[PDB]
Amino acid sequence: TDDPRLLSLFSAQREEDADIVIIGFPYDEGCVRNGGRAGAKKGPAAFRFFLQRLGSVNNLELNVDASHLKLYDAGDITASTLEEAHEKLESKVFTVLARGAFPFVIGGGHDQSAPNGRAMLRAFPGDVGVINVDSHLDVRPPLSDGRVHSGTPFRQLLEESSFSGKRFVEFACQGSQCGALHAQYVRDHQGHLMWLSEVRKKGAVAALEDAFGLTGKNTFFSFDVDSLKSSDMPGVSCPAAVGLSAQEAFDMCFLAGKTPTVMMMDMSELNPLVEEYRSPRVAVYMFYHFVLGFATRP
Amino acid sequence: TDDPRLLSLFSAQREEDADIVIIGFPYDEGCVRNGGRAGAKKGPAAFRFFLQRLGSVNNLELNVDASHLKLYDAGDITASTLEEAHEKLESKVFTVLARGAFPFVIGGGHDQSAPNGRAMLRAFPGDVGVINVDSHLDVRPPLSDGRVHSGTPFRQLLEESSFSGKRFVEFACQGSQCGALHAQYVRDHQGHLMWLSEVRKKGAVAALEDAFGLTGKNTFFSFDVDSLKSSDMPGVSCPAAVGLSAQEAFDMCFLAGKTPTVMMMDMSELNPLVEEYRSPRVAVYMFYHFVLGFATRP
Amino acid sequence: TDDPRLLSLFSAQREEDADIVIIGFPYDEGCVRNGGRAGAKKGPAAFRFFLQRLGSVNNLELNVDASHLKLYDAGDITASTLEEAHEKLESKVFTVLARGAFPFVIGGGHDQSAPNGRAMLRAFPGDVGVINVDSHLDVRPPLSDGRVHSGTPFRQLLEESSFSGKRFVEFACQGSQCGALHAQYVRDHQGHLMWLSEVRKKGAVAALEDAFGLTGKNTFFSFDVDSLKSSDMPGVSCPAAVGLSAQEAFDMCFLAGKTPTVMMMDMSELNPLVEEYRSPRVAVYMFYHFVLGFATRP
Ligand SMILES: [Mn+2]
Ligand SMILES: [Mn+2]
Ligand SMILES: [Mn+2]
Ligand SMILES: [Mn+2]
Ligand SMILES: [Mn+2]
Ligand SMILES: [Mn+2]
Repeated sequence: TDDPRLLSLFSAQREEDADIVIIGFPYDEGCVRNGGRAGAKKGPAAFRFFLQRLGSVNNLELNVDASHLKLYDAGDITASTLEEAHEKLESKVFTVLARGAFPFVIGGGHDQSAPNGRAMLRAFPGDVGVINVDSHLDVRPPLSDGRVHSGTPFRQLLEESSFSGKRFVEFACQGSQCGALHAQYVRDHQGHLMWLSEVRKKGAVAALEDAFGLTGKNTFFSFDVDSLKSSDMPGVSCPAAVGLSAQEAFDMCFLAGKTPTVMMMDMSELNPLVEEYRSPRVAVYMFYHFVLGFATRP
Repeated sequence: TDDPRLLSLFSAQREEDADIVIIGFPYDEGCVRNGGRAGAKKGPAAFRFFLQRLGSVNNLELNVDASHLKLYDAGDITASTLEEAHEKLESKVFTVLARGAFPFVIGGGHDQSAPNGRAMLRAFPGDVGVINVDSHLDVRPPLSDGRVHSGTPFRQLLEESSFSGKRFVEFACQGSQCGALHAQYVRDHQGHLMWLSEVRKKGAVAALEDAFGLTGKNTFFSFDVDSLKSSDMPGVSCPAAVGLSAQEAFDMCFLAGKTPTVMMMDMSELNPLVEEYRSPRVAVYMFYHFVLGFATRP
Repeated sequence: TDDPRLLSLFSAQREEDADIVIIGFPYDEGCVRNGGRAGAKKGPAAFRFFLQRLGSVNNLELNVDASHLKLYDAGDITASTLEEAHEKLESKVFTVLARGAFPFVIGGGHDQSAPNGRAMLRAFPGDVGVINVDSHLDVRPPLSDGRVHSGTPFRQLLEESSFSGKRFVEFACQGSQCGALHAQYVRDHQGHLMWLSEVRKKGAVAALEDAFGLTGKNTFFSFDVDSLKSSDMPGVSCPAAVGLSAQEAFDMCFLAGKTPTVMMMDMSELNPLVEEYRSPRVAVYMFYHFVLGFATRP
């Protein structure tokens, strides 16, 4: 009515006409394999519910009007197996990238970041950066019989010959939850560990600016919502005791939105089975702040 | 026993003998009409439950003894319809005001602020100020067939010929939740928008002091508890992702209590159906801090 | 596997070989007597569940490796009555103390602090300090017929002829929840009240350093988890509206761990019946930070 919100930006009767394309990845098998609580497969549905409801397109507090932006919802990736789902996701994200549009993928388990990253490495050969905003490092080895999971995505991206580890940042990781062997693996690959305490000392936005300085061009902004403290964000498989505040997350997403080198974003681990109302709202508000930032891109 | 609390201040065998009169407004129809989650009609009952239990009358941390104050509970406004409830509420609040006592009204939906404001405009003709502490602006148009709701109260107060909009402050409003047309309406009426980010930058108490400077004499302190972050205050119809902390709310209520130009207060949107224990406790602690501040008035 | 955590430190096939001994006190009768919500008797079980799961032994964010430490779980104190449970607890804690090891007692209600303190007063005659980290003072009188409870433990320790009250600190107590008569009793005994607002002004670690300066040698670090804000720590009998953050608690426990004069610790009021997942995790992370600090002791 007299209060236009995100829903209103879905004007693009055709996908190729949209600045931003939302893709859903409703799988949590990766999570279960990594010993996590099931439920993240309901993330895309919960995200969509509040997507229809939240976020003033013209925000007079930040003074950003996102009216001119065109969003499109490409629906969910559908497949018979997780492994087939990954392939279709990678293929889909690539095509959006290839024609210069911005894919935003709502999961679902963090395993989605492997295919998403692969789509990046193909769209921008030898020139990709990646930041993982996560309380965890997610460079865990695969299952004994080779199966991937919510904890392996950045092991398989660091194993990519075309990817420079100097351009990988683990952001807001927590020492109480990250093993020395996994930190060692990241650092040995020249990756950067920006611990939660360091982010908090610098300020989250300032720290993220530093991170983006390291990631450089063609950055994949990968956000695991279990990097947020569970007081603000309880609805995840691995709820954090300490972590980023909702405001820090909003501010970070806004920065990512305005940063022209950020070429795609995913958001993983939203788990409506754990908490179904407050948390999906935070997730949608995070995307909302990204949208506002993106609205300021030249 | 050896630990006197708020309950003990209810010594006034007669209402006219009390410094502060609590009035309950157990209605949430306004909320439902504004598309909100039902439940706020249980606010007064939940507030009363903890009112019997909380708040040391002599607080050695703040060094304020509220022993001398007399409180009285006038019970709930009872009526057959919301619209009749409003009239009785306005009439009741006026009489408390007219004899120089302080009415505190616990709701219930924020629609109560319309009658409460009217009672103010009558008690202090042409000389009223009003602050709305709210994540939302609440200047929404009425329903298509004229019905009021939890989102219209300040549209109907700004429409009052005796009220100066230069003396209206929307405090801790959130740009992600406030439409440009509603901000426009407030500003066009010379009202003041103090966004959450501005309150946080200044500090909540300092910002509230600034607000009171603008509201001036005969201020109505209207508090929508959905201005608090839902980590602290989950039990409301529209839970906030970001917002005021419990401590900021306590500090603000204490300031309002000590500020002699603050002539009445209401508290709206408490919803025990959403969360029944933590949230009513916060509401009672907010009133408690107001009481302590009031105890320091000359 | 390739990620060793607290569980791995339980190598000591014999108790006397451990640096730190965990003792469980699964009783909440003290709580119920003090008018509290039952459930804290499940604390030790919930604490143990996450003890098996959390806390990287080598923490690269703090740069502390706790690999060298040996922990042992002595199980629960078992008895037919609360009063017999207290005696066995005191006896057990004393023996651990007497041979120079560190007892950590997970409750259970805060009444455990009476026997724990007595074990201290015996192990270090006339030379004990005590800090109570608690939103409440816990110097309440016994029941009319003499029965103790979760609110009396520090009344019975201040009544100890061998204990100097100048070396007792009530840390992070809240004026809204502490009666003037109880504050009076503490101060009259030369005890120190460090209100939450003062702790927050100074910073929690700095304030705790000050407290330890007052407690001196042979300090008993007694932590009531209801000193934490219920946004972070909801699973307690008396949830706090405001209070210490999880991070402040972690930081405080780390300091206690590294402070050589801290000779034992207890943790009380964890109530899985109120909230069963987030809160026990916080409790285990608190112990985890203590362990890390202890790992740095000369
Ligand atoms: Mn994670
Ligand atoms: Mn992850
Ligand atoms: Mn509101
Ligand atoms: Mn409102
Ligand atoms: Mn306590
Ligand atoms: Mn206690």
